[PDB]
Amino acid sequence: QVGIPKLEVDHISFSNVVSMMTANIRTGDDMAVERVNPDDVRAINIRNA
Amino acid sequence: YGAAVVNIDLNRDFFDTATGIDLTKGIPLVQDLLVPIGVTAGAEQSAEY
Repeated sequence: QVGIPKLEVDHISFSNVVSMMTANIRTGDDMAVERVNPDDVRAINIRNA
Repeated sequence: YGAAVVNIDLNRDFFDTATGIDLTKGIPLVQDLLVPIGVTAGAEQSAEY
């Protein structure tokens, strides 16, 4: 037979497998971007969606 | 003798600074006449021609 899901029944199980990251996900290498503005405001194409 | 190159320029003596023209670059150039709006500083320069 297959193993019954723990949540499926009313017993309490005090040992469980818990998935976890090996080390902190916040490595401090936050994403940064080169925004580069339009050269001329009048030239901008608002049109077409 | 030894004249390396001979060009035909617009005459500075006629198109004086009193005309607003500056011919040192080989083209007439007048500051603050026609001039684009909505552009970064120094984008005005070509319009001087």
